[PDB]
Amino acid sequence: NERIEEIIRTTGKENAKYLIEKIKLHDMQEGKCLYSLEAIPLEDLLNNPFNYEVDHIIPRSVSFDNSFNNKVLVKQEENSKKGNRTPFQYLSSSDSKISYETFKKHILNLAKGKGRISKTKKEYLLEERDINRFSVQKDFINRN
Amino acid sequence: SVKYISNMSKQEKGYRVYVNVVNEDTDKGFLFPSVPKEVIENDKIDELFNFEHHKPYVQKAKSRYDKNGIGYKIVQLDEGFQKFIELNKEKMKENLDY
Ligand code: NI
Ligand code: NI
Ligand code: NI
Ligand code: NI
Ligand code: NI
Ligand code: NI
Ligand code: NI
Ligand code: NI
Ligand code: NI
Ligand code: NI
Ligand code: NI
Repeated sequence: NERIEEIIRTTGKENAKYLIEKIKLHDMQEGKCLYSLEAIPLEDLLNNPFNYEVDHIIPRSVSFDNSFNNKVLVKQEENSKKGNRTPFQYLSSSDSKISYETFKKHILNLAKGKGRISKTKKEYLLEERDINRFSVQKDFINRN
Repeated sequence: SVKYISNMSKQEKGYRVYVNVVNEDTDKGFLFPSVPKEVIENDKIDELFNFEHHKPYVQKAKSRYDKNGIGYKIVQLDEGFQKFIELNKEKMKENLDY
């Protein structure tokens, strides 16, 4: 909160109005794009915010989750390449820049070790079932 | 149609395998979460689609099938899993895949 507050003061309330959600996700992710594990410098996010998008971890078609637990800040190209897949389906592909094993190790440390992310977000990111299956979509609807 | 082994990851009891089936204009990606070690180490590619996989992710066929986004060398399925492991063993070690 203090780091976000310092960012708002230096950036100005006008620029803080439109990018506060991306700034919060950037702070939550320690400046990292979660799908590529590449650095997102704060100055580039503030100057070129359109190069970074808010991806929904599990597609809302299946998840019905528009909360912060289902949102991550990623590079524009990573959001494009992922499509309507889970991170597991995307990172196991040939379209990803990092392995799912590297991704999983980072996510587990981000949740258990650093506590930066919620338990709900961690389970979204490490979802390894086929979200296109009848049974899996049923489980997502029934968890509500 | 050409089938490529695009990604692999060694697990405790098997291998995670990703295969892209490419024809003239379509790429169909098959995610095999768990393939038994015995099938992998013996290059029993004819048994690969006997095992559970996610529904294929369908996208436009790529203009090039050389290396995946991680940097692993993509091999054709008929060349065998051992070929993929031989060419990418060191890189897979650095990405926690071996
Ligand atoms: Ni914006
Ligand atoms: Ni907000
Ligand atoms: Ni700055
Ligand atoms: Ni959808
Ligand atoms: Ni919704
Ligand atoms: Ni969260
Ligand atoms: Ni947790
Ligand atoms: Ni079933
Ligand atoms: Ni083939
Ligand atoms: Ni099946
Ligand atoms: Ni290439």
